[PDB]
Amino acid sequence: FARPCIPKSFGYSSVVCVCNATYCDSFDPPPALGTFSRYESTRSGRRMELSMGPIQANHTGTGLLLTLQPEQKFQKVKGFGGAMTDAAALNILALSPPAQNLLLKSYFSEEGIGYNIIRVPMASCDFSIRTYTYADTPDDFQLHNFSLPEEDTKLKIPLIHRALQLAQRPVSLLASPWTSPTWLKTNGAVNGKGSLKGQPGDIYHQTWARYFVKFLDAYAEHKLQFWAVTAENEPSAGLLSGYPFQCLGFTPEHQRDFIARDLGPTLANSTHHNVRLLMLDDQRLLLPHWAKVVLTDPEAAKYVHGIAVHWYLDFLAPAKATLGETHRLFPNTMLFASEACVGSKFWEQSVRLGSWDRGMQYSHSIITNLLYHVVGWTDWNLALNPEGGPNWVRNFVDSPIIVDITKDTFYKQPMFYHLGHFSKFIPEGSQRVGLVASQKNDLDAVALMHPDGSAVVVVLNRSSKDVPLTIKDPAVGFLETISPGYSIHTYLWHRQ
Ligand SMILES: *[C@@H]1O[C@H](CO)[C@@H](O[C@@H]2O[C@H](CO)[C@@H](O[C@@H]3O[C@H](CO)[C@@H](O)[C@H](O)[C@@H]3O)[C@H](O)[C@H]2NC(C)=O)[C@H](O[C@@H]2O[C@@H](C)[C@@H](O)[C@@H](O)[C@@H]2O)[C@H]1NC(C)=O
Ligand SMILES: CCCCCCCC/N=C1/SC[C@@H]2[C@@H](O)[C@H](O)[C@@H](O)[C@H](O)N12
Ligand SMILES: [K+]
Repeated sequence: FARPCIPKSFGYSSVVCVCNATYCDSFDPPPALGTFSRYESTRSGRRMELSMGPIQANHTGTGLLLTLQPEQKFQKVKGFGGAMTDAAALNILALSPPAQNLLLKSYFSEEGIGYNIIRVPMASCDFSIRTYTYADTPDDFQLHNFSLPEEDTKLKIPLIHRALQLAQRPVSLLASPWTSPTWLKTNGAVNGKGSLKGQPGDIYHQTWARYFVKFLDAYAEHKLQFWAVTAENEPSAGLLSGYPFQCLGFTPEHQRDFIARDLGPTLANSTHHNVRLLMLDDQRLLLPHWAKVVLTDPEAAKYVHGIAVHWYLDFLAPAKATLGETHRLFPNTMLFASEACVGSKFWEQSVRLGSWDRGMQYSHSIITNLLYHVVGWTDWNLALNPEGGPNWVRNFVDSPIIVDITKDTFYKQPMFYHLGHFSKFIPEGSQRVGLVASQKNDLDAVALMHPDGSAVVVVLNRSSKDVPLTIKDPAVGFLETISPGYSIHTYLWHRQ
């Protein structure tokens, strides 16, 4: 059953949708040839609302025309999701159980927005309320005392199981570490400037690499398998003197030799050889330099399935020079966006309930990434409190869902819908295809083909001006529509 959004304003540019123990917005059950479906969200308050129109055989005029080039084939989509941090888990479980179910449904269900990716930190990050690794007992090179604590066994793992039961789509898990045990590090601390002791290939590096296998073991004992792991979350962090929360620094040469000598072989000789390894997990300005240092060494290249990027310094990194150039040089190594949130700059408010601007940053990043070959996009924390935490160093940020414990209430923000416009309608295996514009325009738009050959187009209007437009699909026809200011649309049609 479709239930509209209950809107509530907090004085920002748009509303949130209010959900509680007994009510949350949702969709009806799921067109017909020669018609299209349109989903629309607007700053004014529409939330993924469904309409239909006809596909017309002819068209005339000089308005903006967008033309699919379905024979121009690019990358296949892996998918979309968010991260189950310690904070996300504590926030979700702070709700009554029926409200928890509706929050999980909103993300993971086909009646929600159909996430198919969850990122899971290996032990503690800044979005944790205590500092721990899985092997804190000093000098345990054999990892006999490797253990998952309750943050995993009572919080994260049972929530991930419930997300899997809700999903119809297969859901892929991605793991990333922030720090190693402090006794493997040069500075003997979870934060600050410091890297693994010694050099790739030695006892410290072989132990760190075994720690990934032990992690995959412990999770598999709890019946969870991984699609992929990253070699390190933001390895450049640990090069930065005073870095305030968990990290572990690698130069690109250091990452190359660690993956070639320790991490690659250790994974390939385990029962977990099918888990993919992703490198970088860092700002895209490190591209294409890091891809060059690592992937021109055939011993590291043979283990690296892809490159993960974070969005935070995007303003210093035009997409063509980083993503584009990387795909040109290394087209067989997939690009994947592994982490993004807004609110993290020192001078921004962490949480702005109902910010349409923040919603637009999500979809503009997602469309730009798809336009430059990226196969998937993962948000950061799945839910936060109204402060943007908790977070042991107060590195508060915003989230698509904000949980208010004392009201047994949660708020879906514009970000939630800007993401849904893609995750709901672009299943795994969808393939990005060509789309060209007849004149300069202010729209961001991308076109993909579903596995069954039907079409999906996302149109984001970041300007205040209504742009009437047409979408041309060769040998099915023409969709006449309009892209209102501050809107996002998703169009779907069978080519059948
Ligand atoms: C969880 O959230 C849901 C949906 O928002 C709450 O349900 C609803 O409560 C509204 C206000 O309390 C209801 O509204 C009114 O009706 C009359 C006219 O018929 C108006 O004059 C009036 O000003 C309101 O608009 C609304 O009908 C109802 N919405 C739906 C679709 O169910 C729910 O609230 C709780 O249960 C309901 C049935 C009432 O008894 C409420 O008092 C009560 O808060 C929310 N649950 C909680 C704990 O807040
Ligand atoms: C010194 C350069 C500072 C620019 C911002 C650094 C990039 C990270 N910003 C944020 S904002 C919030 C997230 C962190 O919570 C996450 O742990 C990190 O992976 C990531 O650092 N992050
Ligand atoms: K902030």
